[PDB]
Amino acid sequence: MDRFEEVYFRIQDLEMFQPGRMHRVGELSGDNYLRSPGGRQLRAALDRF
Amino acid sequence: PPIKVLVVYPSEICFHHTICYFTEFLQNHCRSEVILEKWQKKKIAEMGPVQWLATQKKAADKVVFLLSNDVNSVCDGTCNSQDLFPLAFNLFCSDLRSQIHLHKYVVVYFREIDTKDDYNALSVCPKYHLMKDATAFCAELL
Amino acid sequence: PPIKVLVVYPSEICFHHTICYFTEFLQNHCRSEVILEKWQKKKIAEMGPVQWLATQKKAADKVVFLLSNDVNSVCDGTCQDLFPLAFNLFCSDLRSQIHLHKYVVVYFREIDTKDDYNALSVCPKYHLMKDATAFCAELL
Amino acid sequence: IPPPLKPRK
Amino acid sequence: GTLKTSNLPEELRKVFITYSMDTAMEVVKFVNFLLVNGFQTAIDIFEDRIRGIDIIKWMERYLRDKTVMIIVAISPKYKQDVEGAESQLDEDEHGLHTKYIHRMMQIEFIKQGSMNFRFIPVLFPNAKKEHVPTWLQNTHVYSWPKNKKNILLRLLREEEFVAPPRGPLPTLQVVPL
Amino acid sequence: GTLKTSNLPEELRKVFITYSMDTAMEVVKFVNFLLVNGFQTAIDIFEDRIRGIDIIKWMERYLRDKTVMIIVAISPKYKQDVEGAESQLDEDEHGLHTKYIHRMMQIEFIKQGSMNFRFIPVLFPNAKKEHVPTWLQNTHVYSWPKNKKNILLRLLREEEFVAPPRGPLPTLQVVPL
Ligand SMILES: [Zn+2]
Ligand SMILES: [Zn+2]
Repeated sequence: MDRFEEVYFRIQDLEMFQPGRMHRVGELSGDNYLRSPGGRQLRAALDRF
Repeated sequence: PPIKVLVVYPSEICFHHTICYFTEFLQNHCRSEVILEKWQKKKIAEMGPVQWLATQKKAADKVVFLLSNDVNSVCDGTCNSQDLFPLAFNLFCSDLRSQIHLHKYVVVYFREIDTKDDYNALSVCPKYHLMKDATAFCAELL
Repeated sequence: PPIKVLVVYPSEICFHHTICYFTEFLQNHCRSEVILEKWQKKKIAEMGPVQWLATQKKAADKVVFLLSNDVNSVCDGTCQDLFPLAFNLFCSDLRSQIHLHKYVVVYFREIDTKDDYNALSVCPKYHLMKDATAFCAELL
Repeated sequence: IPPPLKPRK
Repeated sequence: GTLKTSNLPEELRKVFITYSMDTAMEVVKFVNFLLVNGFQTAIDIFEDRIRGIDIIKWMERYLRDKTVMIIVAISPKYKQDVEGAESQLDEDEHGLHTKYIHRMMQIEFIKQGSMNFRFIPVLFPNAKKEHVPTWLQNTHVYSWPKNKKNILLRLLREEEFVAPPRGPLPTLQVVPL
Repeated sequence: GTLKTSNLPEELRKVFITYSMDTAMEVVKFVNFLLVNGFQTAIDIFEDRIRGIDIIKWMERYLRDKTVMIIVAISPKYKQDVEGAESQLDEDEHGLHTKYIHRMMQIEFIKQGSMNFRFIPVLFPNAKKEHVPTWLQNTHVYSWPKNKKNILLRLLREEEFVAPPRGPLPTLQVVPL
């Protein structure tokens, strides 16, 4: 969740950077992860633990 | 004909300004190919950073060490985690004590270099202040 | 407190006689703290030669280059190494013209002017206790 | 140009 | 939350229990629990009227049926029965019948490629995981009454956690450098 | 060199061999070799009587005992049975029994903390390392008859190279400077 966007790229087998351009996933970005529905559930569980 | 160059830098260097600008300068002005840890994360994952680092170190025709951020563009330096700089420095020290392939290593800086022992050790390699030494650095690569 | 001094030399120099005499000479006459590679080998193993050498160069208050044996003591003459790396570091300092005051040259036998010594010519040269008095004055 | 994503297991 | 109706066909509600005498007291309560929760439990004590006609036929009726779920009530005496019941000083008829049922279960288990589709080991209070027959240790071992909810789920043939269908892929973005 | 006595207790000289039918001939040769070298080997074809009394009890007798060492005869058919699909098992009972023995070996291996104290895989002439079951690949894989000496050493629970007791610390001499 501090690097999860990289984790999802590893899962998708995609490079995050390339010559002169960058690849991003909007929803899975840190703040967007926090704002996501399931992201809130994960955040709550982590805070509880 | 093509030529390939490896780039090293600590995490302190801002990627968005300094590294992007330097990569584009290398690709266009210097007429060379750039190898970066950012671009080959899949290969790093397969090999592991140490093996990948050594592979690039032996494979690369030239190696560039960047010790300070750019000044041509104003940045806060942010755009806290383990990086390859200490390992790259150890491998460079191995090569230096071997006193072989010393030509490959080149030191590049824009802002004044910090007062650190590792940088002094790297200072043994040729220096190029790209604020003024763009053409000389390009010739060195070519 | 004492002042720290670093000693550099190639492997071609007789270590035992010359270096031990010079160590006692520094400790007693020069009121200095001596840094030598043989004792630092334990620390060199942890840090490694290059990084340890750079750290000592950056930390030492004075740097001493010894270029000849102490022929005054009977010896057999022979009773890679750090010296090329230290010389390259000093050359980088010279071309940067930084911390030149730290470096000193010492010789006992007549000094053969090697090609590398041309760069070392900047450092003051001292011979025996006669010039050691001035060396102590320089340190203190 | 973004590459096409695919479902993964 | 929300409530889901249980749509298990009645023929799948059949259950058969094998046990030893030390557990009989607790097994009575276990059968009470199962019958109350709608499962048709077949245990010898309640079936004695029909079982008495032909004991071996009665056992084989449940051992043949693939849809019948068998519950193995583990206990210190159970291991003794299934391993050396005939070695006892006296003949324990129930011990021998338990041993026979265990052999039939093992034979069916091997025939299926060592896949345990319908044998549910349950550790009763005075039982320890060591008493579980080795081949049964390769599946979930429930402890009664601690895990009775899980036992009911297993009998209903439902997973405690059910994943949703695979969701949509996220948005992919490109940013020039 | 010099000769010396062998001191393995007879109770630890029991060896059990599991295999697929394709290696039957080489397995018989291997059993001959082991018996001639003084190891009490248990194999189905030679113990067919006691095994015939009760097959599953016979297999369990050797799987339970920790002192018994089990030698796994690897072959293309072994991995096909133990790990392969069950549809092929509809034509072979011995395949089912080998699969059951493999399951029991896995259960023991996990039960011992994933440490292989007594399972000794062996590669037979028509075998490859790819055929070794994955969990067995984590330890030494011998080949027959190439490494029969190593196999005997392993069964004796000896080590080919043995170090002597640590000697006295060396003398240190001090010299002034
Ligand atoms: Zn920036
Ligand atoms: Zn000497």
